[PDB]
Amino acid sequence: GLSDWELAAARAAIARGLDEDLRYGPDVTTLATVPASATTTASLVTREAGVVAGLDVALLTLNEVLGTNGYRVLDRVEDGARVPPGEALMTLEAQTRGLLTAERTMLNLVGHLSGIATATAAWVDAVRGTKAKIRDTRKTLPGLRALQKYAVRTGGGVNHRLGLGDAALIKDNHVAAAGSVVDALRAVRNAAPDLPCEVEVDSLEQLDAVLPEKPELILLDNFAVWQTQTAVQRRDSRAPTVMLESSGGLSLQTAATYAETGVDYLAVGALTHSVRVLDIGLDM
Amino acid sequence: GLSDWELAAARAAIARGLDEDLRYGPDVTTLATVPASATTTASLVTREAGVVAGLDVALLTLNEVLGTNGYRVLDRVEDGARVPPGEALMTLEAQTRGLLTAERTMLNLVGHLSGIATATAAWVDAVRGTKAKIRDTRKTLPGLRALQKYAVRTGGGVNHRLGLGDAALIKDNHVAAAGSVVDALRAVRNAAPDLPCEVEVDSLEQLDAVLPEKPELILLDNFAVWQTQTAVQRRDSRAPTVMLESSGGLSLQTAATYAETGVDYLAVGALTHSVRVLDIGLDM
Ligand SMILES: O=C(O)c1cccnc1C(=O)O
Ligand SMILES: O=C(O)c1cccnc1C(=O)O
Repeated sequence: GLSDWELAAARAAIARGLDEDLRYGPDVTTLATVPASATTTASLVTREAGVVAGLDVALLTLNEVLGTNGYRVLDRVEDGARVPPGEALMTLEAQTRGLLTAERTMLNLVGHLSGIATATAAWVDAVRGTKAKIRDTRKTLPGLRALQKYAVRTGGGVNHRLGLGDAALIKDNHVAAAGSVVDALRAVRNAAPDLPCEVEVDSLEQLDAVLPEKPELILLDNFAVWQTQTAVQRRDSRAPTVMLESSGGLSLQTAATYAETGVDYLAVGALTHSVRVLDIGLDM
Repeated sequence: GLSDWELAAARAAIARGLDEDLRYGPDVTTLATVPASATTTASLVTREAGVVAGLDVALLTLNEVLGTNGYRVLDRVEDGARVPPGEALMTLEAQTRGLLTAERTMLNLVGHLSGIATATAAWVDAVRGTKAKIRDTRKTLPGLRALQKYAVRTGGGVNHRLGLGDAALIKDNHVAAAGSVVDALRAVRNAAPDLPCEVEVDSLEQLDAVLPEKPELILLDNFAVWQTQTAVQRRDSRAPTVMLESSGGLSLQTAATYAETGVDYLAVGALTHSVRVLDIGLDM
């Protein structure tokens, strides 16, 4: 479910969402059309198929708008559930005004997160029968990292680092600064020897240069499938304990091809940047 | 450029972005590889074509990380510029450590906002030769509405309402609550007779019923092209002053056909939910 940190990230997001909606005044239109005493049974229903994620975030939105004792959940599906088109994700009974005010914020969050989990489950199916795991990146939206990371996990992927001090990842700009891949690698080993280290290589030459150093992980940056295969062959013979992760020109159509080379992971930025919403509506 | 509200939204976003990155500890890898005294000229360069938006947000991230006197902008492109693949959006000279730490948050913001401006510009080209304007919706991400709304405007779109009290919009759930389309419309007229009112109809029957009431705008919910043409013909004959807006089963491939019917606007939720990042890198 949501973690302590994820829950707090969630409340903060629902709080910013509601404030964007209410900043210009109250919900004049629902105030004018529905009485305070109104109550309904409404359903979060999908207009399309996908994997559901972020259903608790819906409940948190209601808590914020209606208060915990302001609604009742008659039925609900579990996050991670693969779902067909007119499926009712959650049925609840609540004061109508509260629902109509919470609606857009609530729908926007779960449609976004379900979008993420739906995509990641696609990648996960793509590399099935391979040892490869799908991983995310730090290409997340400011303020939503904890929720986006949660959604990929829900769709079956595995999280990469959550931030900069979380783990080390020597990139092209460090190698440049350090003047060398090995230089950079050594430098970070000396500075934070307790920290996981990933080194990013963009060529087979660099790959040969760092394999002996035995870093935890090497990220193959934009390798062609034939280069990824060579990379795997070199690693298997020289440093069996080093893990390989592809990142770069990955597409869902090519994902199995790369996976088949034997790499350990596929790092997919699109899982978090470039997400397509799962279309969900609130039906009363 | 950015307004006071967009500026504050931007600062709030960059602040959330950086905290996500630094929450676990400092940037160990750049601290270990690049000296405090280091300085470079770096460029924000696109890996693909599109429309640029959010460059100011890049400068704001540096202000936050390097301080105003921590960097120098040698060159920059203007927001709204149509840009080719290897184009340099902005070239600057700054302390290297500051750049590497600001990088991901900076790239994530401008890449997102450029993806939005890029897409809205495609719709705008699509309905070119028509009087139709591309508008957005409230289907925005929590905490990013002001920026996303700014971006569609940059791409050539026009913003719809910013929140719930901004303007009235009678939706299906209000119609259900009010029992009738006409009931609902009347109710809001009585309650906020000064505020802008848009009424959403999902049938020509409903359309016929509200046309006489003369609302400011009528949102045609999921009308087929032929129904949109009829709607425009009836509006032109019965209530010339009523403005029509298509929202629903709109696709970039169908955009011009709908625009040609004569509607005044096309409300596109995809512009802000479902956005694909404009790929941009920081080259040193
Ligand atoms: O920083 C990361 O963890 C990361 C890991 C794999 C691929 N990309 C990234 C990135 O955001 O640049
Ligand atoms: O509420 C709005 O502003 C709105 C306006 C046009 C289309 N959709 C919406 C929506 O978010 O439901």
